[PDB]
Amino acid sequence: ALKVGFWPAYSVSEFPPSKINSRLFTHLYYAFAELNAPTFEVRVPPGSEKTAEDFTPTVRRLNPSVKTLISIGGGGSEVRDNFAKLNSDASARQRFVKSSIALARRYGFHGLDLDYEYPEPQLEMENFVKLVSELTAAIREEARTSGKPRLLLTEAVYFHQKLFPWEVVTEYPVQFIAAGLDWVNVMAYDFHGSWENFTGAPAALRDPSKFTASVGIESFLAAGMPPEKLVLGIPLFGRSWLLKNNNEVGIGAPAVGAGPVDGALSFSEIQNFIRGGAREVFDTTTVSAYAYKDNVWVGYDNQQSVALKVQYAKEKRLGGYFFWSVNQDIDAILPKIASDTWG
Ligand SMILES: CC(=O)N[C@H]1[C@H](O[C@H]2[C@@H](O)[C@@H](NC(C)=O)[C@H](O[C@H]3[C@H](O)[C@H]4N=C(N(C)C)O[C@H]4[C@@H]3CO)O[C@@H]2CO)O[C@H](CO)[C@@H](O)[C@H]1O
Repeated sequence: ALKVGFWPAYSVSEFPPSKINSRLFTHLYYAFAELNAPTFEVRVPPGSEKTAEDFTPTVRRLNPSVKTLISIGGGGSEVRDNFAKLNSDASARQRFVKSSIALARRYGFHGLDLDYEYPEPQLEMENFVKLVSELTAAIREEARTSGKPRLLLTEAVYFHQKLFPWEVVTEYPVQFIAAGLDWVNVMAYDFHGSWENFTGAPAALRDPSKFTASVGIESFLAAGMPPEKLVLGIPLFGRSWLLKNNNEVGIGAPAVGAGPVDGALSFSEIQNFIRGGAREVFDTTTVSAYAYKDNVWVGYDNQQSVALKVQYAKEKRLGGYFFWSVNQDIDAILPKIASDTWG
């Protein structure tokens, strides 16, 4: 059972790695190493070398069995642009592969992760295939020469197997992925947010809508992905809106922009929101929660919806679950219920 957490280096001042409850995880990811175009000598952001080095020893002090991976990239457009430039250039791909493996060993990580959002259109999938095939081979070669177990290799994927389900330009090659990677982290959230002028469940497990975690998972399984290669993503943040009218507070209510903070609110801040007078509602239709006060509305996962999602993952025979990102639940409320549920 994979119990995965992502720790983002940006959060180091307020949430250093020592604050992670690593007893609740099997694998903890450092986010992110940078691609470092144009050389593509992959590296942690200069100035964070000590934080990167200390990450794994620190988290293992509370749970020595926990393993770590370093994630390369991130969800931004600059990262996507850099992957697209990288993957078209065979020499650059070689530099990336060599440097990424050396990076993981340098800092004591047990694996590598690619966060490329997303390998589309078709040309970009084709070139990403070249990168990942070369990386898989180099990982196996390094295990042979070094004598150590091979580095784990994972990647972030869109919630759905098709890019995109409403207009298919390419799709994740599941047999390829299952052969070359240990698992994929399915980003089964961010379906709805302040970019829409109505409230919704940002990470709905299901809906009687096609943008749901279950529909996405179904698509990977239908394509032939071994269930154990799928790790279900669960957010530790909510998406927030400003309401058009304070007496329209349910799902589908009209909205007029992003709520705090610029449309995203950590679970810990949502707990504060509720303690400060917001009303929490569990929505059984979507398997999600929302909370509102005056003109602010936030959709998120709570103790009930997380337990239901984790049991869903168990019933669908998935490899496990992941949380993005662990700094957003400072008391580790949701990681605790998730771990208890799978156990
Ligand atoms: C470089 C930069 O923009 N730094 C920002 C920093 O950006 C963060 C946040 O915007 C994250 N958002 C939330 C709601 O947590 C964002 O998370 C993305 C991530 O990139 C993707 N990768 C995954 N994986 C599971 C691998 O999930 C997604 C998530 C969720 O959509 O990540 C970016 C950096 O990539 O934000 C901080 C604080 O706002 C800011 O100070 C600055 O450092």
